[PDB]
Amino acid sequence: GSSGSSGVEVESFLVHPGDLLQLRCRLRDDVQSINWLRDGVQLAESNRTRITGEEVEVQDSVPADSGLYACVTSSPSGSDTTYFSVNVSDALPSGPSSG
Repeated sequence: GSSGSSGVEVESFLVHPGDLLQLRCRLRDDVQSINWLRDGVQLAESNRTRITGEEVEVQDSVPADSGLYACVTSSPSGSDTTYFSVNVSDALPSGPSSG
């Protein structure tokens, strides 16, 4: 590994407990399949979470679902990978409600 800090693209994200966590996986023209991961583990869907293959959606996200998602596409020429740094927390720069 030669010197440098540029190896992969980690798409950063920010949400709160109750929002919709939507993600996207960069696919190719050769890609055949996709593998969703999270913190180094196979991702799963649920009443809230929804994996449409290359796009994930988690309704009413929470600070417990946050993490580093990684999508791996299986192609006859190799295998790409896309990371996504998510962060669910009530802490947001927007606060329309206050008194």
